[PDB]
Amino acid sequence: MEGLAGYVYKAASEGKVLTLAALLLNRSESDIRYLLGYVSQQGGQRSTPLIIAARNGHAKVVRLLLEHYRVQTQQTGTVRFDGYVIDGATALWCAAGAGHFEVVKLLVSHGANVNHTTVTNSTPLRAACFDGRLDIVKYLVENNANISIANKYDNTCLMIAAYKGHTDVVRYLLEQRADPNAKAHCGATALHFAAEAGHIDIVKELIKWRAAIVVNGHGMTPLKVAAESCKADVVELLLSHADCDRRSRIEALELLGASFANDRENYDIIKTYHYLYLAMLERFQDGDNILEKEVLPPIHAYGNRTECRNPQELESIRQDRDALHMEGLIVRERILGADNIDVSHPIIYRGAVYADNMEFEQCIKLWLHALHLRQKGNRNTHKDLLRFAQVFSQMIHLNETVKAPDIECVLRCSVLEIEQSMNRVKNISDADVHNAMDNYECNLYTFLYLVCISTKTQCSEEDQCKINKQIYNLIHLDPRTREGFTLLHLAVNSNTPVDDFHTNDVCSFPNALVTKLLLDCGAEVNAVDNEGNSALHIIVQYNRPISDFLTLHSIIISLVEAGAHTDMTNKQNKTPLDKSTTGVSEILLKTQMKMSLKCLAARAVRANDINYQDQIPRTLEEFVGFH
Amino acid sequence: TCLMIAAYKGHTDVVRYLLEQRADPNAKAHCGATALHFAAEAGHIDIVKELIKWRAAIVVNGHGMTPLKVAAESCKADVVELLLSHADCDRRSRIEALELLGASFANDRENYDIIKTYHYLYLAMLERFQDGDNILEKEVLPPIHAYGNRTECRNPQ
Ligand SMILES: [Zn+2]
Repeated sequence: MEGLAGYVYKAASEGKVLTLAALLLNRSESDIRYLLGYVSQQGGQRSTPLIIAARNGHAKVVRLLLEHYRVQTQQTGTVRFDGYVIDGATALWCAAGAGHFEVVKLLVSHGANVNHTTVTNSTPLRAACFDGRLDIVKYLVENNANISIANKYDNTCLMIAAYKGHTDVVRYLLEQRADPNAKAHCGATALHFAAEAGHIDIVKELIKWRAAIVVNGHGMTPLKVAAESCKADVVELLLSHADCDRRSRIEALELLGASFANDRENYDIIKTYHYLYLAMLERFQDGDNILEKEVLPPIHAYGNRTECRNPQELESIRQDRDALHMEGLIVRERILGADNIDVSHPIIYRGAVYADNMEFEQCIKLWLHALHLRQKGNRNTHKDLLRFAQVFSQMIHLNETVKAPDIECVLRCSVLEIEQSMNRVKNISDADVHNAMDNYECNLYTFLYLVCISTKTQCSEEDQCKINKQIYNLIHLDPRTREGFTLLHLAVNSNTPVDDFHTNDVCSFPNALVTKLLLDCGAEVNAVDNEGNSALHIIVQYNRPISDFLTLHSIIISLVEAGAHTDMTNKQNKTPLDKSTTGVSEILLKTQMKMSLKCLAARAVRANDINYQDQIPRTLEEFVGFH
Repeated sequence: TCLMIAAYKGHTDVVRYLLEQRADPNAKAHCGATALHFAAEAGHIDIVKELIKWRAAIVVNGHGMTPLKVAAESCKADVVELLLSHADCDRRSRIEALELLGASFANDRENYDIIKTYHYLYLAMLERFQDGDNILEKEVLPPIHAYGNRTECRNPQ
C-alpha cells in the first residue's frame, strides 16, 4: 500500500499534474487522504505530498493538491537543511526554504497556517529569511505572519535576517514594524548581529529605528563587537552616531588596532601602530588630563609584557613587529578579559605561526594559557592535546627538546581531568557520543604517545615521581576500551593509529621500556579482555620474531616476572603455549616456565570431567577455572 | 642481464615491469649468481617477496653460497626472516645461518652490535639442545695461535 505513497511522492517530486492525478485516480477517498497524510521520510525528515511538493518547489503539484485534494496545510514536518535538523516545520516552512515563489503563492492562497506550534518554534518567515528571497518574505508577512515569533533561542526572523546580511529583507521587516529590541538567549541585540555581519546599511537602518545600546552578557557592546570583528567603518559609524567618552573611544581604537595586529586574517601591523599611536595621543591630547594607564604584571609567557604608556615608548617600537604583536595580545587580553572563550582562537594561532621554526618555548606558554582558558570552559581539547603531541614529536625529532617536566605534568593533569569528564559524558548517554568514544580511544592513544615521549627523555627523580603520581592516578581508576583492553594490552598489541606527523623513531609498538614502566606502576597483570586473552596471549602472536628479537626477549622476560600465570586457559581452551604461531616463541616461554604441583593437579582434574563444586575451598574454584 | 643488475640496484618498478614481460628469472652469469643473490645483497624485502611470488627457487652456486647464507653474511635480517619463512629447510642449515648472522654482527664495522650477536648465538645454541637425548653434534676445530685460546663453546655454561 505504501508503494502508492512512494509513487505519489515521486510524482510530486516530478512536478507533473498528469502523473500525480493518474496515480491518485482510481483510488478510494480514504486511500488518497492517507497518501496526503502520509510522510515519506526518505532522508529521515517528514514530508507529506503537500510538504514535499512545497520543499521541491513544483507549482503544478502544489496547485493540484491544494485545489483538487484539499490536503491539510497545517501538517508540520521535521525537515532538515544542510545536515542540521529542525524538529518542526509546516508545509509553508518548506515552501519558504525551497525558494520557489509560485509554490509559496499557491500555498498561502490556500490558507497555509503561518503560525504553527513547534518545539523549535520555527516559522515560515524564518525559513524565508534563511533562504533570503525578499518576495517570499513580503508575501508571507502580508498574509498574517508574526515577525515577533522567535525560536527556542529567542532568535526572531529579523535577527536572523540581519545575521544573514540581506538588506532587502531587513528593510522590509523594519517597514512592517518588526521589533529589533527582542533579546536572544545570549541577550545580544540586533546591533550586535549587524556588527557581526559587517553590513553598514543594516547598521544605519537599525540606528534609524533608534535601537537601544544594550551590553550583552559577556560585555561585548556593539562598538566592541564591531571592533573585534574588524569592522572599522561600523566602529566609526557607531562612535559618530552615539556619543562616547574619551575612555570609550580610546579603548575602541586600541582594541581595533590590537585585533588588527593579532588576527592572521587582517595581518596589518601598520594600521595597528597607527591606531595605537592615535589612541595614546588622544590620551595625552588634553594636556595634564591623561587617561589612567594600567600595566598588566609581567608574565613569563609574554616575557617583559610591559604595557607602554608614553609616545616615546611606542616610538621606540616602530620596528620589532613581534613586540608589536605581543603588545597587541596584551591589550586584547586586558580589554576583553578571560570571561569569554573568544580569545581562545588567536593565542594558539599566534603560537602556531611562531611555531613555524623556533625553540617553541613561549609558543608552549601561550598554548598553556589557552589550555587554562579552555579548562575553565567545558570545551573538548582532544584535538588540542593531539596538537601538543605532534609538537612534542617535532621537538624530539629536532633533538633539542630539553623538555621541562612541569609542562608535561600540567598537561597530564588536564588530560586526566578531561578523561574523567568524558567518561561521565559516556555515562550519561552512548549513541550521541559514539564519536566521543572514538575520542576516548584517541586520548588513550595520546597518553601512550606522552609515555613514549617520557621514556625517550629523562629528568630529575622528583619530576619522575610526579609523572608516576599522575600515571598512578590514571591507573587506579580502571580505563577500558571497546571489547575491553587495559593499558598494557594496547602497549603490547599493534596500535594502529601511530602518529602520522612522526611515525618513525618515535611511538613504535611492542616497546619494552613502556611495558617496564607500566609494570613499575603496577597495572593488573592477570587482567583479561573479552574472550579472556591475557597479556601473554597478545605477545606470542607477533609475526616478526627474528627481527626486533631484543624487544620480544625483553618483554617476555619482563612479563614472566611480576607474577604472570605460565598457563591461563580462556574461553575455548587456549594455553599461551598453544596459541603461539612463530615456532620461535615457544623456546623463550619453556626456558622461563616454572612448574608446581598445583598446575598439574588442576590440569588433571579438569581434563577429566569431575565435579568440583561445593567440595572444595571457595578460593580454589577460581584456580580450577583458570587451569 | 638487465634483470639481475636491476635487482642489484633495487629499482622496484623496472624489475616488476620486466617480470611482467614473463622473462625467466632463473638466468645465470659467469659467477652463477641468480637474481635472488643480488636482491639479498640489496636487501629489498619487497623485491625478494615479488621474486618468490612468481616461483623463484633457491639454487646453490658451485662454491656453496646458498642465497639465504649470502644474505645472512651481509647482516640482512629481513631477508633471512622472509627466506626462512617461505623456503623450507632443515635444522642444520637454519642454525648455521643463525650462527653466521651472529658472527657477522659481531665482527663487521657497519653494525658492530655485541649484544645482538650474543643473543642470536644464544638462541641458535638453545635451538641446538632443544630436543634432549637427541643432540645435534658440534665439531670444534683445533685452536689457532692467531686467536689465542681459540676453543669454541658447546655447553650453555
Ligand atoms: Zn598455574
